[PDB]
Amino acid sequence: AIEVKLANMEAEINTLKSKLELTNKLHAFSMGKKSGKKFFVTNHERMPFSKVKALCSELRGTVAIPRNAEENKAIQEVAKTSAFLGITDEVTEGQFMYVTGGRLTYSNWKKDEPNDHGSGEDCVTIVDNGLWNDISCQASHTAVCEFPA
Amino acid sequence: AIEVKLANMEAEINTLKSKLELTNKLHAFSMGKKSGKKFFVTNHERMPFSKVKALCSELRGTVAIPRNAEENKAIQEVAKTSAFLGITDEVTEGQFMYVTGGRLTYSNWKKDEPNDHGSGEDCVTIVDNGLWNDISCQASHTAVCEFPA
Amino acid sequence: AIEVKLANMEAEINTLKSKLELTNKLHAFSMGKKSGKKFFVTNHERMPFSKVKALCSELRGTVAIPRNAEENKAIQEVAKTSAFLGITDEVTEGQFMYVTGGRLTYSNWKKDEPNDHGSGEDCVTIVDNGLWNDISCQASHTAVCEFPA
Ligand SMILES: CO[C@H]1O[C@H](CO)[C@@H](O)[C@H](O)[C@@H]1O
Ligand SMILES: CO[C@H]1O[C@H](CO)[C@@H](O)[C@H](O)[C@@H]1O
Ligand SMILES: CO[C@H]1O[C@H](CO)[C@@H](O)[C@H](O)[C@@H]1O
Ligand SMILES: [Ca+2]
Ligand SMILES: [Ca+2]
Ligand SMILES: [Ca+2]
Ligand SMILES: [Ca+2]
Ligand SMILES: [Ca+2]
Ligand SMILES: [Ca+2]
Ligand SMILES: [Ca+2]
Ligand SMILES: [Ca+2]
Ligand SMILES: [Ca+2]
Ligand SMILES: [Ca+2]
Ligand SMILES: [Cl-]
Ligand SMILES: [Cl-]
Ligand SMILES: [Cl-]
Repeated sequence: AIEVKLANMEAEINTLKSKLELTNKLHAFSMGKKSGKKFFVTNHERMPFSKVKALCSELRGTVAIPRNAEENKAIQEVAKTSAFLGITDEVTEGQFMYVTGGRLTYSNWKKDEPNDHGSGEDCVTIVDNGLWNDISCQASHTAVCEFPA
Repeated sequence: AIEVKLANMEAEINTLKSKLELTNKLHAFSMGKKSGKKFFVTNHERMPFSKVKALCSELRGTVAIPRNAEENKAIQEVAKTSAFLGITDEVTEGQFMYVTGGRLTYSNWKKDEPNDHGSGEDCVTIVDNGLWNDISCQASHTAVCEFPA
Repeated sequence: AIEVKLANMEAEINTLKSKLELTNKLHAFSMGKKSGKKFFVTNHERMPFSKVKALCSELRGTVAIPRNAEENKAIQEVAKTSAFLGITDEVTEGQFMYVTGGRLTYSNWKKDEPNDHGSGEDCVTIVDNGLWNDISCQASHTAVCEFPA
């Protein structure tokens, strides 16, 4: 019994792992995930940057980061409104970095942005035009998470 | 060996349980669930109240119940059309109670409602503009389920 | 006690099987599955027929097949654009068969179709008004999968 039941449960476990992978694939498909493309998702809720980060972290994803013009448009279409991007200059003013680490490679700043306006702006939002504007991390904008291709 | 294999499998099971909970979270998020708010969802199918209760129960949820104006609006946006709410006055006429227990607190009745029209109306539907109208439990309306915050 | 841990493991696994089944039911419900009806899903991606077949098969479904007018309307709403159906006359020119086996019965051909136009057309797309047109399997149309009732 013992060894047999143990061997059976290993098979039951592997079977459940396969089924759950399948469920995840179907869910990504249903949410618009395109072959070989990373995918962005939103619950359409607007909140402070720190809350977006914590929320995407729970889902094992990251705050949406467009690495090129295609991903930038993709994020725009998903959000439908202003949304925080996974980019800030919180560590060194004027120097924007990805929350996943590293200096910017692609950017689509609105004219004369980023400007750290008034009391200060260390976060970034993609606006209803695809362009970027640095804004207060305390302001509430749409939460858009990103998952791997 | 045996004790080690069993321990390693108990660890795989724990990881799998966490992954499934993550799948449930991502799904709810993708379907619009707001932080600290109940999750309302519909398949857009109209059916009698008895069936809506059976369906939500099978999904381990319950028929949608608006506890306040905010939830009422959230349910309205999800339903899109007339939908049953988890409220009835089957016990004492005029005394509406939640299907999960307790007396009705918040309400958003339409002018001249509830009227227990004709042979009687002991169920409730959220209709145009989010107002409420009591209706026969045998009539078919949209099935909207709620899941905890 | 080895046997006590094994019995708990069995209970943990069964609880997980039940919870995954509920997650799948809730997802299908959230995607619009009507009671006792098969349901359709699309990621809105356009690709050649062989890829759509591969994708749906990997998700344990099949390329969508309208068996009647209701299902045809349901597929049309989901697709929003031209989409391949699980119907072809690849095996014997002129005789359309379901990819899962059997001769085509219900059909919704546009006037003057199917016509195996030019070098040939062995696949089928649901297009404008939900009518059908036979087209080259190499063309790229929206991927729509169907899952059992
Ligand atoms: C007044 O502040 C706002 O407008 C300026 C430009 O006018 C932006 O730079 C800033 O981030 C705010 O959105
Ligand atoms: C005729 O019955 C219907 O219309 C009245 C108001 O006109 C409602 O109160 C009732 O529930 C039914 O919807
Ligand atoms: C030119 O070919 C296109 O148009 C004809 C009818 O005009 C269809 O039958 C065919 O599949 C193509 O869509
Ligand atoms: Ca600063
Ligand atoms: Ca700054
Ligand atoms: Ca700015
Ligand atoms: Ca009554
Ligand atoms: Ca009544
Ligand atoms: Ca009434
Ligand atoms: Ca042929
Ligand atoms: Ca011809
Ligand atoms: Ca043909
Ligand atoms: Ca044709
Ligand atoms: Cl800031
Ligand atoms: Cl009634
Ligand atoms: Cl062909």
